[PDB]
Amino acid sequence: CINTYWERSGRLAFVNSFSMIKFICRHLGNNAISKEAYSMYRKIYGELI
Amino acid sequence: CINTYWERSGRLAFVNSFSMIKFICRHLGNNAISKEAYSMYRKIYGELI
Repeated sequence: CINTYWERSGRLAFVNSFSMIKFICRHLGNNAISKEAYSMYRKIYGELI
Repeated sequence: CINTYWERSGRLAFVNSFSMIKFICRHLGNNAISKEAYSMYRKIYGELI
């Protein structure tokens, strides 16, 4: 889901709820997801901290 | 490990221990490790000195 929504359109997904954000930060981090989107996902949690 | 972590993300590994920094600076200065990530270790050692 995230990979396609990021490649086709210049946006990141699942910004709707906090639990999905915490998990996508946590369990994800494999090569499978693009790092360009992934650092943008991490920065949200960093700002919350 | 260092080549994979630098290419997976624009960050360098083994930054924790000074011994590992001295090893990455001493050996591994040939083409085996990526040039850009090695320049960081050179800059760290140079700043220390």
